[PDB]
Amino acid sequence: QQEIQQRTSDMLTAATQLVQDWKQVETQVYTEGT
Amino acid sequence: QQEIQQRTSDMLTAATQLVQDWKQVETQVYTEGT
Amino acid sequence: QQEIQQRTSDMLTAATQLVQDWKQVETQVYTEGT
Amino acid sequence: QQEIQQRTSDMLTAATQLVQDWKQVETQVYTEGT
Amino acid sequence: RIIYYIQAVIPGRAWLIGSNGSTLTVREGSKIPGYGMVKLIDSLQGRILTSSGQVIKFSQEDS
Amino acid sequence: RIIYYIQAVIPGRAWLIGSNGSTLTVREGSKIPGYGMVKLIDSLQGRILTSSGQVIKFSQEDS
Amino acid sequence: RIIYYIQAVIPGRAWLIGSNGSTLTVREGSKIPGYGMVKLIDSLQGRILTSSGQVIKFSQEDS
Amino acid sequence: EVIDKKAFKDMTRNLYPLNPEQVVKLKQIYETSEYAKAATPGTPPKPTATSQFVNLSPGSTPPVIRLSQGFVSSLVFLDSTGAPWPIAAYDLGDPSSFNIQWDKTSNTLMIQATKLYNYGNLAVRLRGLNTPVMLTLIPGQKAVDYRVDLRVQG
Amino acid sequence: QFVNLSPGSTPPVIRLSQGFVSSLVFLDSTGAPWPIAAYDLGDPSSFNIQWDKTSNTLMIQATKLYNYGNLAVRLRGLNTPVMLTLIPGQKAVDYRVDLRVQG
Amino acid sequence: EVIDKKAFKDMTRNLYPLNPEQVVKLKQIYETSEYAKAATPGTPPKPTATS
Repeated sequence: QQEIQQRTSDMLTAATQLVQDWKQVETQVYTEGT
Repeated sequence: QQEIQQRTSDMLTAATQLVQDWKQVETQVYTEGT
Repeated sequence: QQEIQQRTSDMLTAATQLVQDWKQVETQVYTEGT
Repeated sequence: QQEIQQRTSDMLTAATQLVQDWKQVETQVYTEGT
Repeated sequence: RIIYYIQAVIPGRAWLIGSNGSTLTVREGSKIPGYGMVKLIDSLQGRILTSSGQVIKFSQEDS
Repeated sequence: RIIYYIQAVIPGRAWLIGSNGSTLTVREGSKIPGYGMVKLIDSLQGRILTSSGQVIKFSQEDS
Repeated sequence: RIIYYIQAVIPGRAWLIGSNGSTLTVREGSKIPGYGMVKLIDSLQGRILTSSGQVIKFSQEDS
Repeated sequence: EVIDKKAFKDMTRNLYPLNPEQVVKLKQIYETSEYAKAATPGTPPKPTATSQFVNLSPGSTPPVIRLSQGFVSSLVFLDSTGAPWPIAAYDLGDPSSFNIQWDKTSNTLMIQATKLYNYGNLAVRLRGLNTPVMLTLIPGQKAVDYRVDLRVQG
Repeated sequence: QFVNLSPGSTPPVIRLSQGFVSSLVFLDSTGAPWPIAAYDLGDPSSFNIQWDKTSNTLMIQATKLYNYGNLAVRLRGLNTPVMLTLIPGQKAVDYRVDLRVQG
Repeated sequence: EVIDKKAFKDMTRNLYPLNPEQVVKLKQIYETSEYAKAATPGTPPKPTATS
C-alpha cells in the first residue's frame, strides 16, 4: 500500500504549504498628506 | 505503459515552467508633470 | 529508423535558436530637439 | 571509402567563416564643418 | 415592481440594488422583500432563486 | 439602420460601431439590435454570427 | 483608365499607387476598379494578379 | 567530380538542417502557443463606468465596488452639487491586494487590483467632514468599473 | 473619434501593433490641443510609452503580444481623467487617432 | 523524405509536449484552484454603521 503513503506525503506537503499560505495576515496602512 | 512515465515528466516541466508565468503582477506607474 | 533522432537533435538546436531569436524586442529611441 | 566526411569538414569551416562575413555591417560616419 | 440586480456576488453573501437605486445585501437564510425567502444562491452562473420562485441575475445590459 | 464594424474580436468579447457612429461592446450571451440575439462570437476569421443568421465583418476599405 | 503601379511589395499585402497620385494597400480578398478582384497575390517578383487576367507590377521607370 | 557534388550536398544538409517551410511552421506554432497563453478562459468582464450617490445614513449600508485584477479604476469624490471635493487622508487594509497611487492634493483615486479575488475595505477622511467614508472593494466579477463618480450627501 | 463622459457610455478601445510607434495628440471639441497634466498606466511590461511633460502628445509602444490594458490621462484643465482600453493584435493598426473631448 | 518529416514531427513534439488547448484547460484548472484558494468558508459578515 505504498500508493497510500506517497499520496499522504504529497498532500501533507500541500497542507503545510497552505498552512504557510494562510497563517499570515498583513496589517493596515494609514496615509496622510497635505 | 512502460514508456509513458517519461512522457509525464516532460509535461510537468513545461507545466511548472508555465505555472509561475501568471503569479506575477505588474505595478501601475504614475508620472507627474508641469 | 535509428538515425532520425540524432538528426532530430540538430533541429532542436535550431528550435531553441528561434525562440530567443524572435521573442526579444528592443524599445523605442525617442529624440528631443531645441 | 573514408573520403566522404573529410571534404565535408573543410567545407563547413569556410562556410561558417563565410556566413558571418555578410552578417556584420558597420554604421556610416558623419562629419560636420566650420 | 422594483427589479433587483446583482451588484456583487461571492459564495455565501450577495449584494443587490433595486431598480430605484436602493441598496441591500442578503444570504441564503434571510427574508427577501417582495420575494419571500431566499431559496438558493450560486456564484456559478450568477442566479439567485427566491421562495416566490423568482430568479434575480445580472443586468443583461450590464453583464 | 446600424451597420456594425468590428473593432476588437476576442474570445468572450466583441466591439462594434454602427453606421450612426455609436460605439459599444457586446458579449456572447446578449442581444443585438437589428439582428436579434448573438449566436456565435468567433475568434477565428473575425466572424460574428447572429441568431437571425447574419455575419458582421470589417469594412473592405478598413481591413 | 487609371494606371496603378507598385511602390512596395510584401507578403501579406500589396502597395499600389495610381497614375494620378492616389495610393492604397490591398489584401487577397478585395476589389480594385479596372482590374476586378484580386484572385491571387505573388510576393515573388512584385506581381499582383487580378480577376481580369491583369497583373500590376512596378513601373518601367521604377525598375 | 560527383564526390565533390555529394560533398556539397551533405555540407548543405548539415549547414542548414532546418527547412524554411518548417521555420514558418514553428513560427505559427509559437504564435498559437503564445495566443493560448495570453488567452483567458471564460469571458472577460464588461468595461463600464458608474456615477453613484452615496448615502451617509447611519442606518444605511456602505457602498460596494466591483473590480478586476490588473486594471486601474479612477474614483472621484464630489459633493451633491458635483463640485470637486478634495481628499485629505485615507486608511487602507490589505496592501498586497490593491495597488494604489494617490496624488496628495487631488480629488480622484487610482486603484489597481494587485490580487485576484480577495476583497478589501477602505476608509477615507475628506477635508471638512468629521466622519470618514468607508467602502468595500471586491475584485473578480464580470463587470469592471472603469470610473466611479461619487456624489456625497454633504 | 469623439469621446463621451456619460457613465453608461462604453470606453473607447484602440487596436495596437507590437513595437510600432503610435502617436496620440489630444484635442478638445473645438480641435484645439488640451495639454496633459499627468497620466497613469498599468502593465509597463506590455505597454511602453514616452511622454513629454508639456505636449498633449503620447508616444505609445506595444511591448507584449496580446495583453490589453487601461490608460488614464489627466489634462491641464480636466478634473475627470480620460480612460481608454488598448489591445494589440488586430488586423489594423491606428497610426494616429484624433480624439475629441466634450469640454 | 519520410525521415525528414518524422524528424520534424518528433522535434515539434519534443519542443512542445503541451498542446495549446491543453495549455488553456490547465490554465482553467489553475484559475479554478485560485478561486478555491480565495474561497472562504462560513457566512461572511455584514458591514454596518452604528450610533
